[PDB]
Order: sequence, then C-alpha cells, then structure tokens
Amino acid sequence: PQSNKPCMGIVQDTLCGIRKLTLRDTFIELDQVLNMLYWVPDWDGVIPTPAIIKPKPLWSGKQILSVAIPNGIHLQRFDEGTTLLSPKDNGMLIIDGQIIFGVVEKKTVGSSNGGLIHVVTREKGPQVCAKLFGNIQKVVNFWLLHNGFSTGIGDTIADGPTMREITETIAEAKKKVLDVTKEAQANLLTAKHGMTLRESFEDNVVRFLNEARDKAGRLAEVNLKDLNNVKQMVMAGSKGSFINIAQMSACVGQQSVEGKRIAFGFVDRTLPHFSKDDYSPESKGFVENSYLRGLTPQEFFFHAMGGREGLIDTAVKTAETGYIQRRLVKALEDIMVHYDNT
Amino acid sequence: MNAPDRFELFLLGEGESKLKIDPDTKAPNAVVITFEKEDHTLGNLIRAELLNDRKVLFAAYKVEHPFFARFKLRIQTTEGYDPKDALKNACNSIINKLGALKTNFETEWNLQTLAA
Amino acid sequence: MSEEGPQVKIREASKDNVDFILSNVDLAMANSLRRVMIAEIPTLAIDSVEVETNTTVLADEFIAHRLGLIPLQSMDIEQLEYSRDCFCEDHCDKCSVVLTLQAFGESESTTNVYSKDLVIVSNLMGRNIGHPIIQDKEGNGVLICKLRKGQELKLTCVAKKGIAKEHAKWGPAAAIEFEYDPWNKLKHTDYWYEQDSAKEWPQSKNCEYEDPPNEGDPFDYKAQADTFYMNVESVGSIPVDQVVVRGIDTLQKKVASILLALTQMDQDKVN
Amino acid sequence: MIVPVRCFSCGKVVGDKWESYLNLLQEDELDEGTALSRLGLKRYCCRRMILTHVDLIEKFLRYNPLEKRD
Amino acid sequence: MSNTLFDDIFQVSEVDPGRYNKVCRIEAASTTQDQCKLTLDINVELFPVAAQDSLTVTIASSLNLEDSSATRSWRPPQAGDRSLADDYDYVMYGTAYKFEEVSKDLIAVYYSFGGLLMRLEGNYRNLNNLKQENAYLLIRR
Amino acid sequence: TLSHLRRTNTPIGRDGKLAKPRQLHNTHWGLVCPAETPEGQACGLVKNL
Amino acid sequence: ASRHGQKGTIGITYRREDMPFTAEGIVPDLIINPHAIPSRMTVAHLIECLLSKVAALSGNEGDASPFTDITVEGISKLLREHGYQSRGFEVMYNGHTGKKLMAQIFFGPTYYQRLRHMVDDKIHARARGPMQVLTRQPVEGRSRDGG
Amino acid sequence: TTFTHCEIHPSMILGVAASIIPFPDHNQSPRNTYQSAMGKQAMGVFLTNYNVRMDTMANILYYPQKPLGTTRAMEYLKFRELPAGQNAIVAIACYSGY
Repeated sequence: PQSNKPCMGIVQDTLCGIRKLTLRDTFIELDQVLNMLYWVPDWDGVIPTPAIIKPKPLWSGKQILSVAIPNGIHLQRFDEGTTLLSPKDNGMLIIDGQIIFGVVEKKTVGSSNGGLIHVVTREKGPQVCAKLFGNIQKVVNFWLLHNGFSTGIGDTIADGPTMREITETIAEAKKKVLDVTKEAQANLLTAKHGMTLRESFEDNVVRFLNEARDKAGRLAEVNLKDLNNVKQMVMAGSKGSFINIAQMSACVGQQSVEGKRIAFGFVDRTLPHFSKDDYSPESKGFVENSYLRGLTPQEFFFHAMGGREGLIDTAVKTAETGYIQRRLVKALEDIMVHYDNT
Repeated sequence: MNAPDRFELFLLGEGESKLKIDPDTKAPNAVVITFEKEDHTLGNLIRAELLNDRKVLFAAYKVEHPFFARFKLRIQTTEGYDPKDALKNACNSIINKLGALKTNFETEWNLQTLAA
Repeated sequence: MSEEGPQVKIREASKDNVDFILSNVDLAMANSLRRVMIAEIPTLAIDSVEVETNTTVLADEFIAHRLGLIPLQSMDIEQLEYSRDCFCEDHCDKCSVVLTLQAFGESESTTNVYSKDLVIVSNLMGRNIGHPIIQDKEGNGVLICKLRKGQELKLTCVAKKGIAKEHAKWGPAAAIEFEYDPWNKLKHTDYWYEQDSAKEWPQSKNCEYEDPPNEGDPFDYKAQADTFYMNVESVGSIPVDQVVVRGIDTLQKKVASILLALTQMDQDKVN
Repeated sequence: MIVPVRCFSCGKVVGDKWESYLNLLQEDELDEGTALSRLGLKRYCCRRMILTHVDLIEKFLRYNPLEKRD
Repeated sequence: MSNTLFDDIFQVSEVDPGRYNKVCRIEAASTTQDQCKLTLDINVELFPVAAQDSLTVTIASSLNLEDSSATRSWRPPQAGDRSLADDYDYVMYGTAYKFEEVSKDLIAVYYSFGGLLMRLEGNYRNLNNLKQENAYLLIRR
Repeated sequence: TLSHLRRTNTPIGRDGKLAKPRQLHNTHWGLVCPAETPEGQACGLVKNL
Repeated sequence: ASRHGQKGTIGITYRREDMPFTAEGIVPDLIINPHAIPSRMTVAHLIECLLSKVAALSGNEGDASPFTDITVEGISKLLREHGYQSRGFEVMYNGHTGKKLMAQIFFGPTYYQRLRHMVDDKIHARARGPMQVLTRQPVEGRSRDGG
Repeated sequence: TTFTHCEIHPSMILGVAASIIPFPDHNQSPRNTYQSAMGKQAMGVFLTNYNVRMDTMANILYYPQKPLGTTRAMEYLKFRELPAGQNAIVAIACYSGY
C-alpha cells in the first residue's frame, strides 16, 4: 500500500530462464515434456497436442509454460512498433490461459503494474498467485537445469572495428575540449547567461566529456550479438544495464568530487606529476580506459576519491535517516480509522 | 549440529516398505509408485525403459527435494494392461540387457588379456 | 555371440585404466552404469582409530582423518559382513580387520612414518584382503606423518566394509571420462563464437572414429544417442575390470530387488 | 602441514609422490611443469594439489610444544 | 462432408530469417486466385524452403480420414494407423485468434501454432468456412 | 598483525559530521593507502600507511 | 570469500554424482551464480580465473601485479597453446541424466578464504530460563541463554 | 621536460592489506575497500609456533595453499609462507537454482 503495486515477483535466475524458454527458437521433445508436465503439481493428466505433428512431434516453450498459468486469465500489452502479428515478438497476448505471442520478461512476471501477478491476484485471489509462483519456479528451474547458463570474460570483449570507432570518438571529444580551451585563453569566449566565464568553460568541458562517454558506450552496446550472456541478462531485466557494459567495455569516464571535477589540492595543480595551470581533461580526472584494459595510476587515484564519497554518504546518512524515521513514527502513531469513517 | 546420519541413504528404517503403489484418481489406468532410499540412477533407467513399450502412454518421475533419498514414478498404460505388468517387463528387459553387456565385456577383456 | 544385446569394444587396458566404446545402448543405461561405478561398489578402509602415545606436532583427529583415506586391498570383500549385521559385540573376526601402528624417532635426522608400517594382527581366514596398496617405485606408499628425536606414536586401527554413498574414502574409481557425438550431428550443444565457431573450438580425439558431416545433408531429425566413449581409472584397491563387472552386478541386484518387492506386493494383493 | 594424501577433486592419490617430486627439482634440475607431468599428474587439479603446497611441517619440527614466548 | 475446410496452391516470394536460427517467415501469393496471400512462420530445420517454390496448402478440421480429441490427451502414433497426415509432408496444429475485415470483399484470418504466426488474406467466399477455432495446417512440397 | 602495527587515528569525534577530514585528499598520494579504510563511523578517520 | 569483494554462504552440498562434469571427468569443487558479475564489474575475478587456469595447466607462478604489461589477449594465446577454448569455456554434461548441456560453462581455479563466521556460533533458541535480579526480564547473551 | 625526481614504483602507493588483491586496477574501488576489510578474517597460520601459546581463541587451517596468481609485493608480506586460503576449482553457472 505504499505505492499500490506488487512487492514480489520472479527475480534473478528464474527470470533469466523464463525468457530463454519462450523464444520462438525453443522446441521441446517428448520425454522432457512428460517430465515437465509431471513437475507441475496441479496437472490434470492431459497431454497438450503438439504444434508440429509431422515429421516429428515437438512442443514450443510457450506451450509447456502455459500449463502453469491458470485458465481464464487474459492479458494484452502492445510495445513500441508491434502489430496484431508481431514481427519482433514484442508485446504479450494471453487468451484463456494460452500464450498467443510475446516473450515473457521483467515487464510481465516482475513487480510491475498491470503485469501477470497483479491481474492474477486481482482476479483469482492470493492463494492462486501463491501457487503460481511455485509452479513457474519449478517448471523454469527444471528446464534451466538441463539447458545451462554461464558468463565469462568473453562477454566483455568487443571486435576491433568497434574499438576503432570508440577511440575515434574519444579523440574528437578531446579535440573539441582543446579548441574551447584555446578560444577561452584568448579572451574571446563569451560568458553564458547569468554565469561566470570560468563556470562556462567548466560546463562546456564536462558536457563534451559526458557525451563522448555515452556515445562510445552505445556503439559498444550495439556491437554485441544475441548470444552474449551479459546482453541476455540485461535484456531479461535481471542484472545490470548499459552503463555497466559501457564501463567494462568502452570507457570508464569522468571522475568527479562534490559535483565538480578534481579540484586543485596542491597549489595550481592536482598532482605532482603535472605542470602548473593545467586544464586538460586527463589532468582533471578523466578515465579514457576501461575495466578490461586497465587504469593508469592517476585515474586510479581519482576513481578512488569518487568511490570514497559514496562510502561516506552511506556510512553517515544511515544514522541521520534513522533519527528522522523515529521522529516521524512517534509523531503519527495514534491515528486510526473509526466506524464513523472519520 | 543437525547433520543427519549418512546411512539413512541406503538402510531402510523399520516399518518401511521399499515400494508403495497408489492409484491415480485423474487418468484411467494410472499409478503413482513411491520408491524409498533411491535416486536418479534407478528412476531414469526405469523411465527410459518404460518409454519403449508401445502400450505405455505416460511414464514420468521426480525427486521433490535433494535432502531425502526417495522418488516418485507415474505410469499410465492402455486398456486391458496392468502398469505393474509393464514395470515387470521393463525390469526383465533391463536385467537381460545387463547380463548380455556383462558377458560381452568379459569376452572382450579376456581377449585383450590374451593379446596383452 | 549375443547379437541382441549391448556391444563393447575395448581399445586400451592396463592395471589402472580401461579405455573402451559402448555401442547399441541407451544413454540412460550408460549414465546409470557410471553413477553406480563411482558411488555404489564396496571396498575396505579404516573406520576407527585408538591412540596410546602421541608425541608428534600434529593433532589426533588429524592423523585419524589421514589414516581414514589410505587404500587397502579389498578383492574378496564379498565374504565380509556389514558390522551392523554381525552378531558379535563391537567388531567381529568376521566383520572387521585390525591393524597396529608403532613408530619412534630414535635418530637425530627426522624419520618419516609411511603406510608400509601398518601391520595386520587379526586372523584373515585365508582371504585376500587387508593388504595396503602400494604403487610407487620405492614401495613406501602413502606417507602418514613425521618424527624427530624423542617422539613416538602408537595406535590401533579397525577397518570395515562400506560404500562411497556415505564417505569418499570407500570409493574405488578416481575419475571416469564419458563422451559422445563429437561432431554434434544431433545438435545437443550450441557453440559460442566470436567470428567462426568451427575454428575456435578444438577437436576431440574421438573425431577420428566417426565421419564428418557434409554441408549438403539436411539435419537428420530421427537419430538417437547410441555410441559412447568411456575411460575408467581405479584408485588401486580393486582391479578395473572388476570395477566394471561389479558395477553391472550391483545394478542387476538393484533391479532384481525391485522385481522381488513387486512380486511380494502382488502376492499380498492376491490375499 | 604434511601433503594431502588424496586429491580433493578427482579422488586420485598424490600423497606418496611428494618425496619423488622434490627429487626431480634439484637432482635433475628440471622445470616445474615437466616434473609435474613426469609423475602422471595430467588433470590440472592434481597439478594444483602438488604445485601450490606450503610444507609447514619442517618449521614446527624445530620446536617443542612447551615454551613459546611472544 | 469432407473435413478439408480450405485448399490451394501458393508460390513463395522471399524468406525472412531474422534473428532466429531455426524459424523463418515467408510470404506467398496464390497462383489460382489473385486476391489470396499468405504470411507464415515455419520450422526450416525440418522443412527447408527456398524462394520461388510452389507449395500445396490445406486447412483441415480433423486428421481422421473417416467420420473428441480436443479434450482428449494426445496419444503417440501407432503402427497400422492411417490418417490424412500420411499424404502431406508438414502438419501443424493451431488455434485462430483474429478475423479481420480489411475491406468489403477481402478478409484476413490469424492462426497461432504454438507461438508461430500465420496470416491468410483472401476473398470472403474462399475463406467462408475458416470460422473454426482449432485447425490443422498441412503442407505438401 | 601487519595491518594493526601500521595504523593511525585522527582524534576527531567519530560521530562528528565534518565531511572534509573523512574524504581522501590530494596530499595523500604515496603516504596513505587510498583503498583500505574501515566502514561505519570510522570511515576515513582511521588511516593506514 | 574471494579476493575481489565476492563473499557468500554455502546453501547446499552435492555429491560427485550430481555434479556436472566435463568430457575429461573433472568436477567443480564449487559453483557460483553468474548474476553477481555485471553490477559489481569485477572483471579482475574473471582475469584471475583465466590466468590461474593457465598457470595450473603450465606449471609456473603467474604475475598479477598492478600497472604492468600483461593483457587478456596474451594469456588467451598462451591458453590456446594447451588445447582449450580461448575464452575459458568448456563442454559439460548433466550429472543426473548424462545429456549434453546446451550452453557452455566458464570453468577454472580461483582462490578462496574461509571467513570467521560459522553458523554454529550464531544459532540460538530459548523457551524459558534465568531472569534478571532487578528488572526480572530474560537475560542478555547467547552464551547465557538469553532472549 | 624539467624533471627533478622519479617514482620508484606506483604500486607502493598501496598499503599492506591491498597488496594481495590481484589486478586491483580492473576493479571498482569500493570492491578493493571491501576486500581490504575482509582480508583480516581469513583463517590461516597466524604464527608458526601456535602450538605452545594459550590464546583465548585460535583458528588454524589444515592445508594452506599459496595462490597461483601472486602480486610481486607479496614477497615482502610473506604471504607465500603463511597463506590464508585454498585454490578451489570454480564453475560459474546456473545449476538447480541453489
């Protein structure tokens, strides 16, 4: 009742599996269908007629997974660019318990509004949804025990051409920043609206570097195939996002402290290895490497400060939030809905 | 410590029946048979052999929790044919196959020793 | 020759390793055979120790655990009895074996306590059993402990009969290799590649025993797994051919127990 | 701490081979990989057992259980 | 009354593999009638199909060659049993979920064989009897 | 033991809300370990050479 | 715990028969979940696994110091000299049925440390027992069987 | 171009706790902090003469193994003389959901 939406759902590896099961690619033979149908404790002893009767009987994952879903459940969801005959296998259509079309993933069996869990609870009851959790988990875990799944260092590697465009984008951003520096050093740069000249220079540099990192990350993400395990986990919705892929593969980016770049701790520099009055990005906390490539010492130091900030944040604001929470609950503890409805 | 004794994996307790047969109330000519102190080694073999009988419709097994050594088997056969008879035929066929396998291996090993 | 049954082709053999092909068989049967070969074949191992003198630098259960894994000859294990069945109190003469260990570090240089110094004092009744397994050139076998000047160890060991489903010490097989379908004709595994899947994955040694598939052939959607390639190595207690034969016998006895129980229950139903 | 008798992974026995393995390292002046393969250690788990062993029994042995200081 | 509800001969233009590695989508035009087109998802690994091929497509309501298996459990095939499936070379079972009226004289029907989709576009009289809820699609190459 | 014989304490109130003494500073390069620090109320206040 | 901030608890133990195995009869001493890699970006865990595997197969100590010249591609080249798939994957069979597994599995040695927290030192229950002298409420302390 | 000194080695900007992580620069920094914390709760040979001492508590490991991947700095912390763990074969996978 805090946000009127489900607080539980299919999570972690069952979620990673219920998606690999319902692709159009996945077909099941006879023996495994028999074992799977036995595993569902609410089975009624009827074997679904296959979808490919000849020249070999096969079952589609959607067909076996439809056994767990109760009867009388209807669901419609139209995603971007999906027609009544989906070519991308997007959206979801469930009619009287049968998956017509659509892959099932975090938007369907997760803790989201209007998903399968919410409609099942609002139509049948809490006990039926409680049964549904275990039916789905048993079926999908039994199948995933024989399919298999892993992850390795080969999923963070990108092909050479993608590396080439990555380096070229980084180089062009560096050139733009250098040109803005040259313009500002000749008193030609114009201060922005209600905002000092130094702030204008800093704003331009920060924006250029952030856009560079984002574009490189998107190139490296578009390169990846469909049989990549990290991409599969991200697509399913179970662990990670495109930021993680970008940092492990494309580039880490710009380390900050207190919302600004790495200030001058010494007098007119940031580290004894630089020269006085240096404003280049690599000297003010920019990491152009990746976790797969390796960090050089200075950007390692700047990354360490960036992490220290968040560590401190957690360690203290735990206590402050605790005090606020106690005061709030003590203030309101004696309020009750009466029989007058007041 | 709460670690159960290991010998509970291969020694039946007193008052324990190695087999328990129970008619299934949903499909005609179907029985659920519980085996005790056994694991996939036997269930997989028996189900794979029961899948070769043209009069056997359904044959499936499961091991509900990996803490306990026991499993369930489910059989459904055609009309006028007893699932217990199907189980007996499967066991006989498995035994004959294993005997032939043993004789073949002994012949080959003795031939190798002659060639050793 | 039995042409209606499983076929076997031994290619290699030795005291420890057997390397062979098993054909005209289901996959379930071969899997069950390997599971039984690893888990359910009895053997003889030390199951209790009692210590008199311990002036070493190691603990007591430490040396007990070291002793509990030493391999001993168990060829005639069919003539012993489970100690939970023998009517004797504690350990029998028919339901146990007994050894003694004594060592003393008289010399200045440290002295190693190997497993060649276990001496059997019970009565074997003419059975080939209880001998320690020795496989190194020097004959010393498993080294057990270490001694200095003025240190002594004295203890007595009781060895019994059991299986590997209750402790890893009774297992007679080290590791068994199990392969089939090296050309992926059946499409059972799906390969992971960067550029060309056919090159990144190396080739198994077994490819020479089948013919490569041709690109013009459509996917054969009727085949089943029929040929398996196995290799079995023994710890040393039991000969390896005996490991295979005893695995088959144990599987047979399990199925026969199922059959006997079923016949008993049918007779009960007759009543 | 004396060498483990058995391999934790494949059940094999490596306990007896430690003494002979130490011989090849200085009497024959061989490298570690060839010495490890000379004794039939072929799975890399057995190589793991033998290769990464810290023999602490030769330090306790110069010592007594009576009177350590701090 | 014969079981076969629809029968025709089509010719395929192009195949659409997409991202999949087993399933392909094809579109085809009827060589007899000009106002009949077909879009179909098929399992190529069993029934390979190339461009510019002629295929006989039948929609039937039962495989028994002579006159309750909808609610009966599917039983494995027996030796000595003959049926309509013995003639063709690719048989699939599915259910229909949408009847669309494109115009006055054209209608489309959608079928879903276990997640494999098919759209059939044709004249009213040709697709008059396709109001069924479960059907067998048979294909002969 | 090695880490304990090489520890420095900054005697400021460990509940004191001064953020600047906690954070890593540009002058710590080479004289203080940036990685190793406790967690909780002694974050940044306890240093290791 | 491993050396990269990845710690956990034992949740179940299996015997060598139910363990998935490779074609060479090798069995994993432990199995972890891959849902722990992405959000933590511990690529050093994967690199340590790869390099330790190469060192075990080869038989020499493998350098892993920071700010050096070792790269991932170099150790992958040194790996393929021995006869394994370069990205550390391997073919593994199911332990129960003996079939092949559709997806390959990342496999190799690592270093683990046994931490100081055992479940035997945290387990506690109480039905009744001693009280306090002043407040007469159940005492504090697990070793003094308190509430 | 007017240099006055040089760094003897960058690795020395790290303490004693973090001189045992392998490839620390391929890691997010809080992960290095977390392992620098947890490196003080491993079980191992705290002294080679633990036999006499009557400490209030002590834990000892049966068989310790020196790591296969070692940093060069360990040769000064003596981590290959008194290790604190074992080399375990690990398979990263999904298997039975446990």
